[PDB]
Amino acid sequence: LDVPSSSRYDHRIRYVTYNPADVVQVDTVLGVATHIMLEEGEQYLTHAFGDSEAYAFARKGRHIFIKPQAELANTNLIVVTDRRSYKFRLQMRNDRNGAMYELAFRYPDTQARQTREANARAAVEAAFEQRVGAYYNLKYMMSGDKDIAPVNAWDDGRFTYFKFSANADLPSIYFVDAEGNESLVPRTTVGSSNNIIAVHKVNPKWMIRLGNRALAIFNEAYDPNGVPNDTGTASPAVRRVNKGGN
Amino acid sequence: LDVPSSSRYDHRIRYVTYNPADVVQVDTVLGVATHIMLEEGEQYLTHAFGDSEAYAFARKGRHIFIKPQAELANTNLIVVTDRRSYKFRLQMRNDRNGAMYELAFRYPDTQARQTREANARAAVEAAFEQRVGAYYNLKYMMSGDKDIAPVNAWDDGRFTYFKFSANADLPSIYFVDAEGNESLVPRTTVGSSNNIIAVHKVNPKWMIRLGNRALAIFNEAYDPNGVPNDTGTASPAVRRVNKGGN
Amino acid sequence: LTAGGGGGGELAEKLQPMRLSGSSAGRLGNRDMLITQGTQLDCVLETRLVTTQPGMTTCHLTRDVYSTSGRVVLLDRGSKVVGFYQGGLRQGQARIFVQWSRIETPSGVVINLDSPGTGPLGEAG
Amino acid sequence: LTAGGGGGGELAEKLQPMRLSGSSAGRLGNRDMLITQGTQLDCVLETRLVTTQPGMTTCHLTRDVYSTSGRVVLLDRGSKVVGFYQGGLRQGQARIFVQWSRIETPSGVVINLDSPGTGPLGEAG
Amino acid sequence: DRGSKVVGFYQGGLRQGQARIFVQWSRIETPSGVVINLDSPGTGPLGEAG
Amino acid sequence: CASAPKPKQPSDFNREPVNKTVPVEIQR
Repeated sequence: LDVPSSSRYDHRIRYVTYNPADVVQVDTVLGVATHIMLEEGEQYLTHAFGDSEAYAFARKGRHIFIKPQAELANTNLIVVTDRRSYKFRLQMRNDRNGAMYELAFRYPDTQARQTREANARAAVEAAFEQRVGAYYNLKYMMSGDKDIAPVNAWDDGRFTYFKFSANADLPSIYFVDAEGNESLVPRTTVGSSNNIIAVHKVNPKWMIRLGNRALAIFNEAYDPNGVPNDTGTASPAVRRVNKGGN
Repeated sequence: LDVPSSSRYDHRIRYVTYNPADVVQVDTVLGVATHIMLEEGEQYLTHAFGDSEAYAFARKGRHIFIKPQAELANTNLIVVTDRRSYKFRLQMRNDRNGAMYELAFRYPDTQARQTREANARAAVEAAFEQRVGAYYNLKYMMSGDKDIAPVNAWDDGRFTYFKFSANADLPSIYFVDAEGNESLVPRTTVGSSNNIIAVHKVNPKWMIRLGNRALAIFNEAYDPNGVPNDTGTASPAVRRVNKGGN
Repeated sequence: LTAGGGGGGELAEKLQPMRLSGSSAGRLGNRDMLITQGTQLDCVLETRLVTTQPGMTTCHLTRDVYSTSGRVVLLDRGSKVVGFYQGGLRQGQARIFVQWSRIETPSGVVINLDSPGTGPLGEAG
Repeated sequence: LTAGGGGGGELAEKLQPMRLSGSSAGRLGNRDMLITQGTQLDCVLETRLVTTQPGMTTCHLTRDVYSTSGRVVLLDRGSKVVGFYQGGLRQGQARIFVQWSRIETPSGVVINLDSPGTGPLGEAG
Repeated sequence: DRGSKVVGFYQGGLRQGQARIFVQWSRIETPSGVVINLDSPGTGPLGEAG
Repeated sequence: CASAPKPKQPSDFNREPVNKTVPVEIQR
């Protein structure tokens, strides 16, 4: 028999932690409405009263209001939703003291969850901003149009970066195979001033185009080996785990 | 219990800061009106009474109205809405004194946010006008149909300005690429008398056209590096934040 | 819980007047954070384009597209724009009309514009 | 056992206004678990393609598909993509249009993407 | 104010023999933010239609 | 007999290193 525990401002607000194998004691005092609040998005199925007429019931979504309406209101409520089955022991109090106005069901499992992913997200963001333990290549040569010339180009072994000054237009970046044909690669833009365009590969030969001006970039320190990406992310500090289960 | 404080102006108007974990001690009297104001845009879900008949309930949106209509009307009001829940201990005062007319709760977060935004706007609407610490170029050649020629042209490193006299038409200004192709550039008219046309770029060669007379502008001190746009605005003193959050 | 004559029809109708309604000037909401019709987006095309089958396009902006007041950067350079066409061509036509459904920014701002695509100088298609 | 006026029609009609609805900027929910429109999935074809009869295709990716934030692998290289085509060609055409149905990461991720197949350079069909 | 911007559309193309195109205009934007949506046909340098 | 023009193929003579200076975000 779980006893609701009151808040430290008033005794009329009480909290109770759920239990599948225990019923809830509610001492209903005369003349008050009691608010029972379900889980967010709890789907209502059915109730059951020890006396339909000793108590007045009204529901909206996950909200319940109960009120004494007959003498000697001492019965039980078994309200069942999709997820569980609440059990309330409705005992009417005689001296109309010690009312409850809302009852709360904190679920320790759900609170434990909510705490977890917040800490996890903080850790993930911290790990990403750590960005330590990498090598950087700068053996890059360029040929052709220099008016689309990036100011710096490099690679961290997984991504290739180009940097353009403030006054130039950001061109399109193209991937060259060994044969000489071009093709598409996904690109993303990063930086304080969006002046770095990053592509998702390291390749010996890059081609840059803008209208009818074409520029070629040679990666002259190509690493066929590269660093394998076991962690499943852009940084070796974070894994990628399967939530979906099944 | 949360017992409000009367206004220094009048005792009939009382304020108390909303706290979900407490009840509101409301002392109604006979023959007076009580006004309850929700937070703006609060969608009413349901309410409940310790007595459906002791008081009378009137709602127009977020305005709630409760009057006694029977003696010994000491019950509780639980109006739950989308945003929060309210608990009033309707205790009737028999001496026809200490009447209350309105209760409006304090939502500290909302008012707190609203206080700061005005400060931000006021500061911004002066930071823009500050506008100090920029380098002005003045090396500009012109050639072509000289009748259209602006009286003064210069650039700040981010925007290029053209000033036309009051007696001249405002021509169309075009951005030139390397090969000589002409392309559009967004433009904005500024200045006290709309005699200054500003373009959103800096470039070596500008082409000015009007009707069928065309003038060419060559920049003689074009800087590839420029000044980076790390603030995200026209100013180095105003930042742009992603308030959309999500 | 809860308590509760007209003859000469030809010159008649050619004299039928034509009335154009009035107009009133409005004002914009906040110029620092709006982009008006007719403002120029200058993106560089990524995907090569063939009109034999209906497909989609893709282009990246090349300039910070400032606000109508010319004070706030509302679309960062390198933003990414998706657009499509259809229907193919008809004889003699040497242009195709392409429509850009959605832009997407580096910082995650997504605004849904439905604008025509133009050549380097604004001509249709 | 159990219980229980209108005149000047042509000059008027050609002067009817075209009023275009405004648009508002939303925002993406999570830029790490989301692939924006227009991102390039660069797979390699498995089966030889003949358009004489309507059938299905199959291709496998060749690069890890990173999230738009560029921080998460969302589709492991070697993921399997099924697609199909139908109807054949009309005279003079030189490309057939294929729709991709589904992608499968070896780790059991299945997502239904419907997007148009493209050539090496993103050209339609 | 001079230097304001005006946006407008056209459609339909031409037919044989015609040598001008009828372009309508829809909106005008002042520098200081005044918008009024005049709907008036556009004219060449000497007012001829289209 | 006539087909799509190939895009401009850049000249292969002016081959220079791209990084005249060490890039900054490397913290170098």
